[PDB]
Amino acid sequence: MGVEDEPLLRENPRRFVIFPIEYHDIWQMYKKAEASFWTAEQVDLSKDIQHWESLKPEERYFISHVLAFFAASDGIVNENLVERFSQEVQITEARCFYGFQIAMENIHSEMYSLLIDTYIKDPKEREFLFNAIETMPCVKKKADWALRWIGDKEATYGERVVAFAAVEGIFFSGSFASIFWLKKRGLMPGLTFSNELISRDEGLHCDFACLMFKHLVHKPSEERVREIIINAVRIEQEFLTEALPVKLIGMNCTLMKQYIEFVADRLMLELGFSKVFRVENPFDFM
Amino acid sequence: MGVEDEPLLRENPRRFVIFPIEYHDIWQMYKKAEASFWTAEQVDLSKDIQHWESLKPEERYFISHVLAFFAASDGIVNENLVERFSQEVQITEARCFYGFQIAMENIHSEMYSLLIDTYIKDPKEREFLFNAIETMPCVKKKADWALRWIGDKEATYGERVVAFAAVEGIFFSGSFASIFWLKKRGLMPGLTFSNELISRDEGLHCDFACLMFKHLVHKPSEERVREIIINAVRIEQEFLTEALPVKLIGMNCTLMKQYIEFVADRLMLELGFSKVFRVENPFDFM
Ligand SMILES: [Fe+3]
Ligand SMILES: [Fe+3]
Ligand SMILES: [Mg+2]
Ligand SMILES: [Mg+2]
Repeated sequence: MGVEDEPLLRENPRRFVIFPIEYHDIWQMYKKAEASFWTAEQVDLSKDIQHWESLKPEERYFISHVLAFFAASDGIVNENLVERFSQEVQITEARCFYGFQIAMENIHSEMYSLLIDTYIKDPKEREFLFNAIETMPCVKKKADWALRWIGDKEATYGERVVAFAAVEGIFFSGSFASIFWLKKRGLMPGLTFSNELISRDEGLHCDFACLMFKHLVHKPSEERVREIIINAVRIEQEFLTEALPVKLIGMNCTLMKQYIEFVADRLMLELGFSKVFRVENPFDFM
Repeated sequence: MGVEDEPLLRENPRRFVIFPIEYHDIWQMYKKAEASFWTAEQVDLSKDIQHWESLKPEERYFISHVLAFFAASDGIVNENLVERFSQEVQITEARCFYGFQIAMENIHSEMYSLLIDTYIKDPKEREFLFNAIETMPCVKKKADWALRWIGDKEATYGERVVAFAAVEGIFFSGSFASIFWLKKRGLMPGLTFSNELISRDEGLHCDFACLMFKHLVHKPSEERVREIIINAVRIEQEFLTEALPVKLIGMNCTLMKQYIEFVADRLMLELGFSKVFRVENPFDFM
């Protein structure tokens, strides 16, 4: 207590023995992840350049910045997995999932950097984008938020898994929606296809967070989860309307705000709680 | 002094930023690991049972004990990567390699456990084999040796990388050769095919170890490495001639002893050192 009372977190002397499977729900999530393995090299980028050059300058600006934000945020997610989640969780089934998630984050990061390298030849612009955590004010709020949760020496796994579900599910939702908006406009097949793989993968990662949360005996209160989630929505809404505005690609900022709230509601429910915002999904393409 | 002198181990604020790649040799090994991804589901075991039943009882004893040894050892390798190597190495390229190695070790353990479950239906025998670390004296020597290197608070990364190259390269070499002997004999295509995949991967994991060792500034002495490698050799030789004799599957115990020495020599050369034993490879099928 609290930890020796937690089956996910307590001493498992069989942690590195794989069989037999005890947690079938957790294990099938791992098999799902494993069965959808893909590499950056599988994405065909050979038709993207022509589409990229035809875009308006501010569209290229928005897209390059979303790419830089994704590439940077993956490393933070990865950091948390490597230093915290994969270490503290003791059941084999989740250890397998988290090990495969780490591998997939590296692939996601590579994919985003390949996209950057393909669209942007200027080495100074590349470096600017690769070092977005330092060079880009817009990503700072999100990046710092996620990083606080890694160094938080007091917050429970229950709270931290919620926080990273908000990272992978809320902090990414506006940017995913943006790339899907571009698909509606028939632009950049490489970008839009890779976007389908990564958002699927990220959805699975949030699904897994909720599954872990469910197996906790001592969950944080609804009030506590509410304040993490709302806080995250606010940061995301600001990111998308002020810091890096979605009108740069022709999107309605007001509907985007509503969508972030739809997303957070779906996550709240998946976590076994009640909706916070009670709004519908404005986007038919999501 | 002590470690801010080591490019592989010193502070890297770009640790979780993927691009640009700067250690191209290290990165190419990761791309090689990634390109050879496979899963247990790809290996067809349906044509092995008839061969399995045709064997002498001491052959089934041998194989199931080899399988149990491999499953147990994988989790120790895995533990080391999760708790030590993937944490302490700071270059992005190696962290990507090690992260992918962890995922592959989990696929290795699953493969071995699936082989056990497929060949052995008796629930009590399965549990005896899965708990090989506690239940099987033949594996104790190897398990404790490897485990000591994880617990060793004072040995350098340079020593430990060698120690785990000995684990994946020497402790596994006799068993891999055993399965290749079964291939020569035309027995159990599922086992022998999975064995091709896994020994290849383990070979790569050893190559990677030598690559990291090479990139160290403060290497251990040739004398000190000889000591680790010679020790590993004798443990493996005892394993295969006394604890679980390869005679049980028709192999010559003296030629096997020689094979281990040849493997160790190859590793010593790969580490930038001199041969120790100067013996030829007795096995034409290796
Ligand atoms: Fe993710
Ligand atoms: Fe290995
Ligand atoms: Mg277990
Ligand atoms: Mg880096």
